[PDB]
Amino acid sequence: MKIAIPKERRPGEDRVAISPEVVKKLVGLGFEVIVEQGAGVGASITDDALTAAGATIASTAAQALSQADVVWKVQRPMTAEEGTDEVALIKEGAVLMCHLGALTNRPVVEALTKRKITAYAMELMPRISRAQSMDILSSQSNLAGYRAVIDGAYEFARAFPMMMTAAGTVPPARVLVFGVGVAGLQAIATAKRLGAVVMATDVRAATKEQVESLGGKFITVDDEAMEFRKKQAEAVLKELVKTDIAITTALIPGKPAPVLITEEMVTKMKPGSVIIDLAVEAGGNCPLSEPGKIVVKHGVKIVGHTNVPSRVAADASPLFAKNLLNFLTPHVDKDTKTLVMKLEDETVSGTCVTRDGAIVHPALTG
Amino acid sequence: MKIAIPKERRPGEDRVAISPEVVKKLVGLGFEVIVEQGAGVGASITDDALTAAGATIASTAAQALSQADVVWKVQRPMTAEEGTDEVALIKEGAVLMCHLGALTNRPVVEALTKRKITAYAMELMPRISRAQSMDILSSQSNLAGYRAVIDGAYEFARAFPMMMTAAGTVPPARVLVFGVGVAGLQAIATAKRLGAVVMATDVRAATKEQVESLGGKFITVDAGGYAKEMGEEFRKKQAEAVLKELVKTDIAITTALIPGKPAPVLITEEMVTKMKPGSVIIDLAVEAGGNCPLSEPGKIVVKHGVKIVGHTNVPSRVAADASPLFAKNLLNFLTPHVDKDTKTLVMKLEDETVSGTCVTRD
Amino acid sequence: SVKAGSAEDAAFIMKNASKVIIVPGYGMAVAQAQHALREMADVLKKEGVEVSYAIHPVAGRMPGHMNVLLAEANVPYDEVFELEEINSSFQTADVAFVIGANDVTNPAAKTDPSSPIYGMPILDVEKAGTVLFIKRSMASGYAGVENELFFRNNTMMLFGDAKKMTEQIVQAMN
Ligand SMILES: NC(=O)c1ccc[n+]([C@@H]2O[C@H](COP(=O)([O-])OP(=O)(O)OC[C@H]3O[C@@H](n4cnc5c(N)ncnc54)[C@H](OP(=O)(O)O)[C@@H]3O)[C@@H](O)[C@H]2O)c1
Ligand SMILES: NC(=O)c1ccc[n+]([C@@H]2O[C@H](COP(=O)([O-])OP(=O)(O)OC[C@H]3O[C@@H](n4cnc5c(N)ncnc54)[C@H](O)[C@@H]3O)[C@@H](O)[C@H]2O)c1
Repeated sequence: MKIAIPKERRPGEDRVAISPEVVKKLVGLGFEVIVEQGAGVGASITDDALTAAGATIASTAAQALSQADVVWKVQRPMTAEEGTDEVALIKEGAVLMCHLGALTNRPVVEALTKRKITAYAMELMPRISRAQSMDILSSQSNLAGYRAVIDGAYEFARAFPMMMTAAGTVPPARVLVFGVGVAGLQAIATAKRLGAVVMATDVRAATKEQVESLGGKFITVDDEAMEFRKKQAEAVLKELVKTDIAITTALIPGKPAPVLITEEMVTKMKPGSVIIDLAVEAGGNCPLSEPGKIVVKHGVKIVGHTNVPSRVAADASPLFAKNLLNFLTPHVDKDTKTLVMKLEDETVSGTCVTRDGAIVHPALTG
Repeated sequence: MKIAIPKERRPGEDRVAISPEVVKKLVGLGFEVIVEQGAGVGASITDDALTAAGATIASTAAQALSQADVVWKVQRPMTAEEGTDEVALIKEGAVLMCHLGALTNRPVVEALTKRKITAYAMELMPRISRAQSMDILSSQSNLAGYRAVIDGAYEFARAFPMMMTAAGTVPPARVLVFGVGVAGLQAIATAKRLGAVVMATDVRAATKEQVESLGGKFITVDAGGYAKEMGEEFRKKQAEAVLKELVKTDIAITTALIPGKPAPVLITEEMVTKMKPGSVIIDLAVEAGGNCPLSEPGKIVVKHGVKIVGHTNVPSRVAADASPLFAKNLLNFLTPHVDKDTKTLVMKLEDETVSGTCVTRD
Repeated sequence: SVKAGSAEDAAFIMKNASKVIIVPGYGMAVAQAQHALREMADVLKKEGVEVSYAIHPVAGRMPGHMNVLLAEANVPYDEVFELEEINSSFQTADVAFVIGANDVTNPAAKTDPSSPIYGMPILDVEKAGTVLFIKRSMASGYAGVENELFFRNNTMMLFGDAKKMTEQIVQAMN
């Protein structure tokens, strides 16, 4: 049938739910790809290469979504209550795939329900081996972990790699990563290859091996040797005091970001240092960070860019488009141009929020 | 015999001609070191750290050079004509060392001359080898190369390293470095570290092996320490075998330069206009005309789907490391002339380290 | 019920092979054996042997995990291949040196629709002449499920640490 990709209207969002490679696969699956013009400009995907792939181009958002049976985008559509009614543009009875942020945005879920749209919130994807090719949570977080180091390098006034020169030697930059999820792992990797002396810490003990598997050095109060062991934060502080760049990636679904660096701590740090808070959009792991800006107090540049993945939209996007496609492909079929989502498929039952006028997903008080 | 280090005033300069390691070593030579308070802020060098090193701190820049027998500075002093005559503070009859930018700033050379001040332009240093440890060009341009790959990476909307993932493969950024000199080699190194696929070209022959042992692949085109023009017939032959890779390039770092002349054109519009959309060009020769016309000092320029970066005073973007290094370059130049306890600078004169460096010595 | 092997063995198996493709995994990284592997390879292709790398998309514990490590050790990009553009080469391969891998090769992905690792594409190490697993023990991998490929005709169990075990295998191969 017809599938369409619009441009991302939310401010500071250069990603796009499509890519040349994916157009061609969609076409191949019997689809009629349509994408709003200039929807991939910020991701370096031109309407030229987008058509050259098998996709038609539409003049406006309204025109692209117009009569599409399936629609893809990265961030949840904007509601009327927000200034722009994109959900209104989606055809009644259509299918929508994107990062809805459903369990945290009851309004959009409802907005969609009115129009009898069927929405699959990609972020709710089940964690199950055969779906890792469908996980947008890790594909994006991974690039953000990479980005933190790059942003950190950028704001730091010294080189990362140690350098012995004729004029003398300059020591390596020292990095400290809080939170060893995907973002933090790629962070350690990126910092180390650049040449930094990387340290890492994370409340989940199983972390030590992971960290070491990248060349890191897990921080542990091993006076002991794997009452209130709460003075673990003293081993950390010991390292944070020698740190140049500190990258904090601790995040909890549906709850505020857990403070990982007290201001009381940013004080004990050395001038010139920088803290990258990838948790800023959720309160931050560091209470001094402010959504969208680089604040400086006690001599530390506490960086807090929002939508980090978008800062790598050229790669972020095609990955994201592959996630969408891998999720969809198993349901397209003969009928030789119809898609059916077997409710038995866990991938479909845990991702679906509302279907033909009725919020279905359990967690959504209905 | 006092020697002092003021605080750099020119806009954007965060470097300082001093560091603890060097203050302790200057004290050892017999000088009392005086540093303007806050002079080390940009280079993260603290006052307390300069104190514990043995240096003395001055309340004002005015009070700093006020008795200093020898003055160390990063950039050339500001004449009254520029905003606030600094040459007016330097205790007349003293010696001033720094990146005076002699050859292209006669107005400062004459201002120091009326003050009967003796200055040494550190960029004029001979290309002789026993001078590596005195070359402010190399020490600074080395950090510039590193900073290029970084700035390049910051402006690039993709990631450098190749990564096979559950969502497909993110291909390796392809980098091309124009001018495999000191800054070029560092850029190549730093680019490779991040996981890029590096390409390099230079007119000099030796260059080709250095590129191969760093991991790069040389693009074979077709002098007392550098190169001279090649002529329009060469430039053409170049852009010919270059363009072939230039289209697949993601980041292109140009660093070519030519003694007392304008930077050689390496990437013309006809060419930028043939690069993949989203590409980035880092022009390290921009303060000397750039190797790509489109570049403009102190600003990033987007045109033809390409981002032509061109910051100014790149070395200051790495201030904290550049400082210690610049500072030591000074110490290595000066030390061979401080006579065996006599508290006096007897600049050897016959020494080519002093001859081709001193512009004014009233 | 499982055949075991030693450094000298593996050394022999691989030394007399035409095509050998490596299969790095989370194990290869826990032991930081990038270089030891990069060696066994260049002195394998020194004899004349045919060497390649089979990087499976979710190998290790993060996207690009084997990629960063191989890169640190300088393994040429053109020797590293993604699961898809290479799964067809195991059929015509003498040995599949699975250094650190496990869940990534487990055939229960194509079979036992009862498994946790069900549905996830995998490299065809079983379709290779002879398998050469490496691991400190008989524990499972991330998934926590025995890899039946573990014990069958051409599957070896060179128990031990990947860096040491690869370091020795290099040694007895001069
Ligand atoms: N790629 C990602 O980002 C990601 C993320 C989350 C989960 N996963 C999952 O993790 C798996 C990764 O594939 P894999 O092949 O690497 O599987 P594993 O992770 O299942 O395999 C681990 C292998 O390493 C061994 N090992 C541990 N320490 C070792 C050492 N020092 N020396 C030698 N071997 C050692 C283990 O057994 P011994 O202890 O007996 O040595 C085992 O053979 C997939 O199942 C995937 O679902 C991947
Ligand atoms: N005293 C010392 O020890 C000393 C001091 C400075 C430089 N050097 C030596 O001089 C060489 C270079 O120094 P540099 O980096 O400061 O020089 P530089 O910064 O002036 O040169 C940059 C690069 O531009 C290249 N270039 C110029 N025009 C070109 C064109 N049309 N096409 C391609 N490449 C072009 C040059 O050959 C050079 O490699 C190095 O080999 C270095 O060692 C030695």
